[PDB]
Amino acid sequence: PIVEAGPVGRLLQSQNLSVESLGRDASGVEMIKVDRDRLLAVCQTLYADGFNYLRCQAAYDSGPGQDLVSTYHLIKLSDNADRPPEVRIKVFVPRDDPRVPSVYWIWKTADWQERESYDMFGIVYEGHPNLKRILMPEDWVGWPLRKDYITPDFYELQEAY
Amino acid sequence: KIETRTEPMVINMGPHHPSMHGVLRLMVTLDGEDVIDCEPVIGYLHRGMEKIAENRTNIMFIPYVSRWDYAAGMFNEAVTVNAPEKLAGIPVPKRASYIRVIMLELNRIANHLLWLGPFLADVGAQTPFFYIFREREYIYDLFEAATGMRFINNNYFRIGGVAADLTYGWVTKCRDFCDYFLPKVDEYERLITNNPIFVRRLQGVGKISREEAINWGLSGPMLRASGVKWDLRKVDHYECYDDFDWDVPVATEGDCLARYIVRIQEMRESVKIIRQALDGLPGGPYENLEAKRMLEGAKSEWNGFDYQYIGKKLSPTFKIPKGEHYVRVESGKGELGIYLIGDDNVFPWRWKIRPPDFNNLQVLPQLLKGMKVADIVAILGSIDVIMGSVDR
Amino acid sequence: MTILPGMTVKVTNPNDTYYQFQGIVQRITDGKVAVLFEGGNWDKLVTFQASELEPVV
Amino acid sequence: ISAAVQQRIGPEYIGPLGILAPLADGLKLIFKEDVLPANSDRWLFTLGPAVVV
Amino acid sequence: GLLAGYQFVKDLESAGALALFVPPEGGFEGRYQRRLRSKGYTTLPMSAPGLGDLAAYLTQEHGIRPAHTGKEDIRVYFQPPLVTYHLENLPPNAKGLVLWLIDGKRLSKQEFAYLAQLTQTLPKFKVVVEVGGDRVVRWEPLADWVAA
Amino acid sequence: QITNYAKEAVQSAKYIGQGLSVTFDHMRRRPITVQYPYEKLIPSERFRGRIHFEFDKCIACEVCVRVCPINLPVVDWVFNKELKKKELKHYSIDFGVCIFCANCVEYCPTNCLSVTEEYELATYDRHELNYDSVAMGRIPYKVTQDPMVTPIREFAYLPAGVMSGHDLPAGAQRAGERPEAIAN
Amino acid sequence: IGFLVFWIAALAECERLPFDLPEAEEELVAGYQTEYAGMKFALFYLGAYVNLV
Amino acid sequence: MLLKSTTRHVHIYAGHVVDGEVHPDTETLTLNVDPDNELEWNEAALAKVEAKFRELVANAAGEDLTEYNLRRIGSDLEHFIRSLLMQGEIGYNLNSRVRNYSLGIPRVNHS
Amino acid sequence: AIKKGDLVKVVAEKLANSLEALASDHRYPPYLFEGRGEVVDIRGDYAQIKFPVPTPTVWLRLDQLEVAQ
Amino acid sequence: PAILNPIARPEVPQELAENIILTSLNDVYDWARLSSLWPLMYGTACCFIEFAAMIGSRFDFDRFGLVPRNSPRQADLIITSGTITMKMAPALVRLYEQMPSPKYVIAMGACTITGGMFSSDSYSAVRGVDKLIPVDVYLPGCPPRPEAIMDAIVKLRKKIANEHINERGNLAQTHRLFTAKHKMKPVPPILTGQYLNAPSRQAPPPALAAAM
Ligand code: SF4
Ligand code: SF4
Ligand code: SF4
Repeated sequence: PIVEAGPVGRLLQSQNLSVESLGRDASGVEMIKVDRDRLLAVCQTLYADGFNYLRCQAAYDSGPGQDLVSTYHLIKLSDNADRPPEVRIKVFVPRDDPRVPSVYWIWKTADWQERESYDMFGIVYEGHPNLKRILMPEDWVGWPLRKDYITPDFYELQEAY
Repeated sequence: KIETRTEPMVINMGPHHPSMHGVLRLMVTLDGEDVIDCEPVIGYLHRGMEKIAENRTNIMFIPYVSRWDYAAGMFNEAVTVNAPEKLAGIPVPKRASYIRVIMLELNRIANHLLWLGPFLADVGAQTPFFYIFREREYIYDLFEAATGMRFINNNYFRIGGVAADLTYGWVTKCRDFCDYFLPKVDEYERLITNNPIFVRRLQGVGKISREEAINWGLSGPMLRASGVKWDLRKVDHYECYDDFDWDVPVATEGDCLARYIVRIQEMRESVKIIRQALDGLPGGPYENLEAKRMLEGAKSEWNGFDYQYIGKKLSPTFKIPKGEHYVRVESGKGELGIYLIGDDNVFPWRWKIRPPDFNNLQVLPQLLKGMKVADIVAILGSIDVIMGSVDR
Repeated sequence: MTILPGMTVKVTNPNDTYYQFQGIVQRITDGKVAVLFEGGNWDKLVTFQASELEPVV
Repeated sequence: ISAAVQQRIGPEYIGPLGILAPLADGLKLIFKEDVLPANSDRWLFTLGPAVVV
Repeated sequence: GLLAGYQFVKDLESAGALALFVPPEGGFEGRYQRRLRSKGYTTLPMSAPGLGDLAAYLTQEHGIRPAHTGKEDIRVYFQPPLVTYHLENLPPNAKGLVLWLIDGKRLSKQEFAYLAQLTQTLPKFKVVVEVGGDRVVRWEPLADWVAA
Repeated sequence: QITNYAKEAVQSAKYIGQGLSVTFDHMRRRPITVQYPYEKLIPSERFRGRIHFEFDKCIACEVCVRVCPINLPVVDWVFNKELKKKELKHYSIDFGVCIFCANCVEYCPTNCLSVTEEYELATYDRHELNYDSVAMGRIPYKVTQDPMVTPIREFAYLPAGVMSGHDLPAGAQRAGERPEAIAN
Repeated sequence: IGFLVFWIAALAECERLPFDLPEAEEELVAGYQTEYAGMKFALFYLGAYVNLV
Repeated sequence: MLLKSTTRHVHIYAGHVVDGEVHPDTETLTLNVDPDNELEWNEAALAKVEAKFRELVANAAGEDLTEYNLRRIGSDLEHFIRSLLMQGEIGYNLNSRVRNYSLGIPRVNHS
Repeated sequence: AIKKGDLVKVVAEKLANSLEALASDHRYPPYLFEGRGEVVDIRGDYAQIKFPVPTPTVWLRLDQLEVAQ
Repeated sequence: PAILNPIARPEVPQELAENIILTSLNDVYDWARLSSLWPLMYGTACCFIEFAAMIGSRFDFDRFGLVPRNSPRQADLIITSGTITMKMAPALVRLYEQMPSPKYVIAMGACTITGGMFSSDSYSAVRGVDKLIPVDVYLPGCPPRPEAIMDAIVKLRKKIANEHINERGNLAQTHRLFTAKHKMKPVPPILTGQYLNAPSRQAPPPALAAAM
């Protein structure tokens, strides 16, 4: 329509999982927009394609009040490589019901990394084992790293007086 | 009080943890001697570096970065200046890249010496724990000469290059150290490969396969210790590392002995890359280069875009351009990535530190399965964690 | 010769870490002269004892 | 001796060359306010080190 | 010697502005401000580099600007004068106060001269400055020390 | 066996005996240490000890505030519209909040801020670290002008070959700064 | 041989080399000398040097 | 379990105290203000903190008994104790061994 | 209405219903309502407010913000 | 009132009587505690490696009598060599309460003095260690040199010698104990000791594996 697809968009097109192919990166990798109902269908095909390395499962806030994003960068790891093919899958999710299906069963790399996405951002991962807070106290209530997080007036977080 | 029951006993390793790799807390549960589960409680050093970064410009944030992997130091400053300089397309000169290879390889040695000292005392002999401090204190003064403080908070890396050139008696002082240190690397190998009480603590203890290392997601000398041969200085042609000849150390065993030997052999290739970079340095010694700029100061082959430490002295109000980005630097303990996306303002929109210490630590429950109580410290000491890179 | 607070001197004694470094002096206390060296990136002033410094005109 | 095998000095600055360093390490323990743990035994805790030594 | 009496307190009653010379390893100065504190004198141990102009900090109120760190505005905390507000708090049964300026190696020679004459004009107030080092704890008046 | 057990002890107790020969030969070496308060090690030429300030050179630019990682130094200035030039009335950097990154001495137009050599700043009170403009404008404690401290040099300042600061009677840095100004 | 049997068995009851009271293997927190402070620890501290002598 | 919220001055434990040993409870919340004597208290101002302690425990008795929620009570208590210093009610203790002035230095009003 | 660089305060009725209440705690801290937060970098409907407390800045809507004169 | 954050008047006369014999038995009480004080081998953040470099051969730890005792009971001094977040702030007060009462914390680095570079905008960092524990000496740096902390030991050693023996009673905490009843629901402990054999790691659940 507007922007063309790449080698991973054409591969997912041939497997009848039509993805919204975003543009290239600033480093030159592919960005692919996948809805939160077609993620494990896309990830099961790319793991069988050869993308055996999930590198940097990052959660990203696309703006205050806009949809939260769970970016899935991933690369074709081999025994030797000369800039091997990589792709970043971007899964947009609303602030109301931030639920993305967990890809722990595809790559076990998303054990802490999807917890850190749930620790900082509010993104609940369905089908995640041990979905708790890692970096923060587990009894905390807020979601930091959002643009909207109002930090409490804790005595330890105040000035040094 | 303290009764004596028959169910498996859970011992809390505690956030106190008198060890040099930060503040970790493990709730490892025991079955007499074998462990059956272990949960790592992290985040005791979560200071919030991804939230600070959204309110810092790049020259404000460069002091912040060398505190995640505070064993390494300038490996964190490597990725941080690389993320707007590979997004704005700002050219780094060849001399500034060659000092970056010099600084990162001395950091990888100092990262490995900080891992080795605790690990040798964890696995047995603690008399080398006091002699690897002295080996690191020589690298401390090569960083104190060129950059500022000691080993971290050394604001050397910049967006257009590096902060300043080397001092006068500097290149002749690695060649006093890096030619003295390289005899002592093989002393560390014959400490563990010989005396085969240590090989019965490290063979098969924390063995992770090649197929499960890529799935769990590892990097550096823990991935490569399973025979994977994936090094991002070789895989990505990372800033004049392709101008040198050096072999990526692997081991096809997966155990802690394989993880030990790859790290000591990564010290040996680090001095190999150092000596190829001191002789391949464009201006060579700085006083040799500064003298050529005094005899031919108008327009020489020197005083060019290369043969200098910075491309352009960038303003504090340097706006990051718009666009997503993911930058890898092969740290001393794996891949340190950051996921930079910026808008037109001087603050990044999102700065996701992908640590090497993070993804290597999530297998420590799995590696502690069937191992004994005395082997728990030998596993955790060999993953080479730094709590602070884990937690940020 | 005496030293004026604001001229450029260079150090002269060899038993010192700053052998022939030079720069504009600053804050001459009645025994001590602090010389700003302008070295590379971070400008650093170290003091002396109103001697072992030769001015460069 | 443990400092000599590590090429550090050992205790200087107390006594001539550490001669009083066994004494101050033993005298600070007599001066410290030895308080029992909260939920513990009392008679078995005090005779703990006595039966050892 | 070891069994030092209270001769350090008598020199501070006489000179008023002492200049200690302590061993750099530390720990042997403070036995002489226990003899001073057993004789009624309260002690206020300051750090000599942290003081700015001594007239504006000690006998005058000073506007101490805290670290706003970009989040606050430029606050000005007017602290009360140090050697004055501390004299109005010790009881009249106790004697004066002694400024125990540690790290006095980095004060100007015109700052010991202000600290010398300040003990004259202020009743029941003395100073002890830990300028320099020596293998044995020895003292001398600050009027002697500004001469050499 | 009864002969195999008493001869399984000699194969180790000899190896222990040539382990004690190594550790006793570690005591042959001179203790390569730094006795601190009597041998203070000399800081480098780029060591960032603490900041020095020149009140007659600070023309209220607030570049130090904008490049500091935490916007630390408190520049207090009025505009002074009679002169139409902002003359500052107070300047202070609160050490203890300072990381010594020295961004302020680097992006300084007037060379007013400058790092000193002294690391020996340590107080009993936190608010005694809030250095004034006239407390930062003092004399750095130079290590070599102490008649109690024998200052030993640092590595990458010793001459070429030596890796210690105690057997150093004289010398300089490892290479000359302008030898090739008269030579080449 | 009997000097060597005495020497390894004596140092395994007084010294610091074959002793898990330093919990570097983290099998405990600090062993049985954990909650002992002050004058009771001085019996555990200095009484292990009476046992060495 | 001993849910606790221990800042410098406000130690709030979830339980009752029998002579140093704390037994974790579910109904009670013990509190000893200023364990290390940094402030010179009096009976007029200790009642003001103890009335504030009753005020926050009764207000926050709809939340969950976690260490986050005890840390919010001890935060508001330590914010209240500091307002009793800026009112000049209590003062710093000079008989304490340390004079670090954690709740701000003494300062005069409006120069 | 609200410029960049003016002291604002947050209205608590318009804040504790929207998407901005999901991120934070519901018991809002008292610095949010005393008017001392300085607005920086208005981006469309949302404004980033730098309160005088030393914690991270908050992006809030321009409906949830009231100017504190 | 008239002066904010005031200093209360010491109304006691502070009659610290001392003859020649008690002062000689007080110099031994202070010298034995300054010349052999034992630091807890503690540290969280980067600043512990500037403290662990002082254990090494170049800068000697056991030269001032410092023996690193990795237990809070056998140690007295505690050099806070690391940033204190919201976690580890209850852990640090626990290691400080588990100490014989001549304690002498020294702060270390900028992030225990005022929480230095995380003092601006960081949602879980204690801004200064003396929001939790009473400290004796401060130490600016990020990190300090190992020489710089040995000056803070020297500043600490000068502070032990000022301590009179008759002021041992003021080293104990006072219990102004108040109690109140609440109606907060007790939560089950979220951190239970099972990680691998939790009932969510063995197999992916249904209504998830259909899309796989
Ligand atoms: S940055 Fe330098 S020139 Fe600018 S106001 Fe500050 S001190 Fe003055
Ligand atoms: S010392 Fe560093 S952090 Fe502190 S004000 Fe100066 S530049 Fe900023
Ligand atoms: S001030 Fe620096 S070195 Fe010290 S704890 Fe903080 S980050 Fe680490």
